[PDB]
Amino acid sequence: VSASKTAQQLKYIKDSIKTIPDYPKAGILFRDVTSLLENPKAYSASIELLSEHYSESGVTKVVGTEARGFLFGAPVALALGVGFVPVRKPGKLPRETISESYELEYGTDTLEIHTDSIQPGDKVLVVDDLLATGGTIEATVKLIRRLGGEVVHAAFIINLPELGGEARLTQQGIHCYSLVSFD
Amino acid sequence: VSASKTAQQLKYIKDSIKTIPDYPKAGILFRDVTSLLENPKAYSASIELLSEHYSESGVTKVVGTEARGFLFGAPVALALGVGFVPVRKPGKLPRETISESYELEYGTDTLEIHTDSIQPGDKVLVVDDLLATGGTIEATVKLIRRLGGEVVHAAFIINLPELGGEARLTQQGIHCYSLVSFD
Ligand code: NA
Ligand code: NA
Repeated sequence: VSASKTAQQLKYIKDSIKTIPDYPKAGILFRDVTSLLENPKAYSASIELLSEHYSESGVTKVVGTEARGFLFGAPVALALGVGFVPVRKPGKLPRETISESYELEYGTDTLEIHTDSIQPGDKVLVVDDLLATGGTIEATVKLIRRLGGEVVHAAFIINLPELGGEARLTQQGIHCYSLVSFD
Repeated sequence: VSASKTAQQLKYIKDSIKTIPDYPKAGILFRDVTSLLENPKAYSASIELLSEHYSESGVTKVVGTEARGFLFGAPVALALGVGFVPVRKPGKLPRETISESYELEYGTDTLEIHTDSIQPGDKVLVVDDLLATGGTIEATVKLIRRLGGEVVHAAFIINLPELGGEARLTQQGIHCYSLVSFD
């Protein structure tokens, strides 16, 4: 596709995301991916661009974190013809799990994954809506690699590179692909 | 499709869901839809059967509740070519919302929806993974109807009719379609 037509599609996706001022607090801008979800053309385009980007990568599994990550991961898995494996806050997955901690602003939290859902060999794509500090993604990577899965790719709708996520993931050997970014 | 072949596909979907004994507590059986998600054939079939069921219904919007509902709702929206509108626990949606309470075992909780995402005219399908007591779905319906959307359909992967969900939704004029059910 011509750079003209690719730019028009990427712009249509970016213009579909709303910017909310002073949310969650004063002096913070919040990029709301829900306006993208309600526009079938923008939502379907975002899934196409993500899935196509990895169509030759030999991905065997897609992992997305709860909750907004499920919105992009699971359609990407469907588009690639591969299973989808959720990573969840603790006590939600019923079968045997492993766990990893991560930092929040005011405390720590954990993510879990089903131990039976990743096995040695698997080539795992991580998908999430937004890359900010990268802490949940760094935890997820650890989870996947502990179960013997290989992960070198993470994909997002939005990157906020100033929050350091992309730079942190790079340190773990993760290449990040984001449809759009903001300052 | 022949009743033979339809039964084989529906069986393949049902056999993909695992039954976990004594979860979340003793003497309760938990039906785990994550084993279905990791099987691309079963996951893709479940989306096809849900989307096809409504292909003539004039649906203009799909609503799913956080979090496992996003797993089925959002691919159904994509398959139908319509927007997806999340219903979330409180303080997660950034734009103007309305709210509805529902009962849990030990307390009350609320769900929210973006007021701008449903407008008069809209014909709304609700999708969720599992129909149990139906309290979250009954709240969601109220939300949609308050914004002027019409909702007469809710779709699920799993129905547990003994917990009363299906019977409660019926009282609100909701027809429920579930791929599988358990006792
Ligand atoms: Na494993
Ligand atoms: Na409205």
